[PDB]
Amino acid sequence: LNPSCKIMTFRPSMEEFREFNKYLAYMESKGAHRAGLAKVIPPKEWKPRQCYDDIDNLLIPAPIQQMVTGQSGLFTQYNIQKKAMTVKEFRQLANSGKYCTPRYLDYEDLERKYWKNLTFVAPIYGADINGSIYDEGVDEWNIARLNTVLDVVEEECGISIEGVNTPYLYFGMWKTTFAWHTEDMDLYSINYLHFGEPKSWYAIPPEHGKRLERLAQGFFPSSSQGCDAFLRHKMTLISPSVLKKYGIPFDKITQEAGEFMITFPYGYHAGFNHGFNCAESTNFATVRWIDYGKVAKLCTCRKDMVKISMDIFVRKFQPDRYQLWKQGKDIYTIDHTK
Ligand SMILES: CCc1c(C)nc2c(C#N)c[nH]n2c1=O
Ligand SMILES: [Cl-]
Ligand SMILES: [Cl-]
Ligand SMILES: [Cl-]
Ligand SMILES: [Cl-]
Ligand code: NI
Ligand SMILES: [Zn+2]
Repeated sequence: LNPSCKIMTFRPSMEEFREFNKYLAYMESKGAHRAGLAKVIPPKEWKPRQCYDDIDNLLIPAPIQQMVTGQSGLFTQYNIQKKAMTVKEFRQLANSGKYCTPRYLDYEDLERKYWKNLTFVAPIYGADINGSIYDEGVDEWNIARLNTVLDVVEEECGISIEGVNTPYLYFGMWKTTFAWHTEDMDLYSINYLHFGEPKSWYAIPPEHGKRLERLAQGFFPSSSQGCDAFLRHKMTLISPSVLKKYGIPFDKITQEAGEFMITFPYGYHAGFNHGFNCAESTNFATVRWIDYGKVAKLCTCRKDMVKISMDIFVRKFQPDRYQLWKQGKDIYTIDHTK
């Protein structure tokens, strides 16, 4: 039941690893979702790509320079768009003295340096690049074709998933940040770190996610006035020192190359890259997600934010609740421990 809500790490055998959907069910049966985030280390024999050398030639169309402002563990970011550059050029930039990882003793030391140096040199990243870099034919844990409930309603029912169930690439360098957020529509996500330096993650248990929202609303009241769901803008940073000071439960873990991270519905997460790296990610859903999607607090202020109609999911997977839901009478409190 994982009542401590701590981030679990799973080490499946190849036999266990072959079927992603069965293994995810197993992870939740052990309470992994209560932490908001879990790590899966594949068996050492498994490789999604035999050789990454040709990824050097991949063009990053719109590299982003991350501009962070603030102090005392509380920051907002904005983005400056740079001219396109290849992965090779990006790697050379990341490894240059201006941008490279500092010397550090251990991951805790590096974390301290991250939070102390956020407002000096602005790092650069590539994100939301369409595509997968798995080899063709890889049938296990293939982020481009996970066969979850999102794919069912798209293929069988003709429902638009708004591109959320397709793969994206992220190229990181030292100090590049992903700000606090849940996924679009409070979906799951899966993240594979193909190569390079690690990625550190913070996660808040879903059963405490409202506490993070209230804390952020108190510290960013202008942001909050402008959008009920302003954390979805992915521009808000809050250090673990601030979380500790206000008693918000959280956990932290570092993802190494070759490891998966799964985020769970309404699992707030944030983090940073240690150095040059490449990750691939997508969103997905299970039936347990549907009650989260029905209640997800959506971005008020900008018109093109991702919105998936929940009607098909209730109709097909919650038939006994469908008419009550459309009546506006399907009122409930989610039990995150279930
Ligand atoms: C800094 C690039 C980047 C972004 C924007 N988002 C994430 C992410 C999530 N969620 C996990 N890594 N990651 C990134 O590296
Ligand atoms: Cl240094
Ligand atoms: Cl630094
Ligand atoms: Cl929010
Ligand atoms: Cl994603
Ligand atoms: Ni995310
Ligand atoms: Zn908004």
